[PDB]
Amino acid sequence: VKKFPEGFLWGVATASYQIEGSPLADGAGMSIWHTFSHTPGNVKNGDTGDVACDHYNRWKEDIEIIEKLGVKAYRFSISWPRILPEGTGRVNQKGLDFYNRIIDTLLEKGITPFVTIYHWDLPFALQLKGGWANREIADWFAEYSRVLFENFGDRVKNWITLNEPWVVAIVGHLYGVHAPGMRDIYVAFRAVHNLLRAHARAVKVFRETVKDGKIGIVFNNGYFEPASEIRAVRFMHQFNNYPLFLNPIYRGDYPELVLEFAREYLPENYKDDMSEIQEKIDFVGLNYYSGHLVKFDPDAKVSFVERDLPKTAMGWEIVPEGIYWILKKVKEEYNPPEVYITENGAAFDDVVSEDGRVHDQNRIDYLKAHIGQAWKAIQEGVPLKGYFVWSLLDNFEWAEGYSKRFGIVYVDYSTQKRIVKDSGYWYSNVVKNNGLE
Ligand SMILES: OC[C@@H]1[C@@H](O)[C@H](O)[C@@H](O)c2nnnn21
Repeated sequence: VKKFPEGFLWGVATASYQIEGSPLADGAGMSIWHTFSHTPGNVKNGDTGDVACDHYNRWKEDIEIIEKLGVKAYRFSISWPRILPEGTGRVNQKGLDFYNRIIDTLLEKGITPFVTIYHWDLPFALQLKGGWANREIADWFAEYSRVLFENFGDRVKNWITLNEPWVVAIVGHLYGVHAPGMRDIYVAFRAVHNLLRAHARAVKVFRETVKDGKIGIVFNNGYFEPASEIRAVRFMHQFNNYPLFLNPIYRGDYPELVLEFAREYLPENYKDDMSEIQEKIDFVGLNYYSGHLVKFDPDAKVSFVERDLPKTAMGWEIVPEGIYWILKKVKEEYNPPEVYITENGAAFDDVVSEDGRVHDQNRIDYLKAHIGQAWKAIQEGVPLKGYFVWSLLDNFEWAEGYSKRFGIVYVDYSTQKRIVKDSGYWYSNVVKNNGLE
């Protein structure tokens, strides 16, 4: 058997734009994901978050599912433009009311809320003012965070400033694959820097407003292996993984190989901001899904090498040992006081069998192998306090639309019916047992 520590927090995770629908209901302003997905060509099949899982209406049923599964924590995000429709200034009470009901319901049911302040649905109004490219976003984000803290901090005691700032910056502003859909490397590195500044101002406000809670930040991470006999791997870790942000937070500068590649793209006097960026955080959240084989390639000087390994429906190679590696590595590099795995999961081509069930043994195998590796890191002294499955529900998978199903609960979009998958049942047992067997 593999038993986890007493009080270990087993959770599931979602994000507002991916599940809620009703993006313009009750006075909400448009987000950049609304306008991006409504632009032809940006999302597969022309899919948008207009309806999604209809969680905006079905939230109580969904939380009742979390409760019934015995899951102990729910990580969800708040839509900024539901709360401040123009990004700054006016606060929308109906937007606050929506999350107030979710929070109170979770608490009544003994489920711990983990709130992600920003999971990519920037107010459109702020994008018109340059969004993450504008230094003033540190102020806008601080003001938004303060509203959340003032309204919810009496009840929510666990906060995440940003989901995956690497993705927000690079995928949104260099690759142009995510909102706001830009391709400018100078803008992308300014977004990196402002994401750190905004995160730090929000932590600063947190210390002044919620003297009894904890706050951290969440990073995407992959397990990069060299295609042979190495520095391309060092570069990928430093750039794509937690070091891009934790080196500033803990050490007051970007990682060495990031500075090699990208110095010319950062603001000239970026070091001036580093003392403020070191604002103390309470925990680090690591997301982890996939591994990659990496070679130097003269034509970021880096390319991936395809491996004959099992893959998910995303085409992502399944490499469970990567979750152990990333957990050991974060301890070794920055020794954060607490770590959470804030996302782990997989997309597979789920179908409802004639028996009414969704037999996703593939997802069970995936989760089991990763949970086992996380257990290993704990035995070796990593202060892992919780693990969150992405996702509770099949949902809007960004530029892939509804074509990729990550839920432990199946959503039939024609009816909005939820069907707990075999993986959901399996996970509920893991949680009940506080581990594997
Ligand atoms: O792509 C699947 C999921 C997304 O749905 C989440 O929104 C995002 O936080 C993430 N990071 N890595 N994998 N994911």
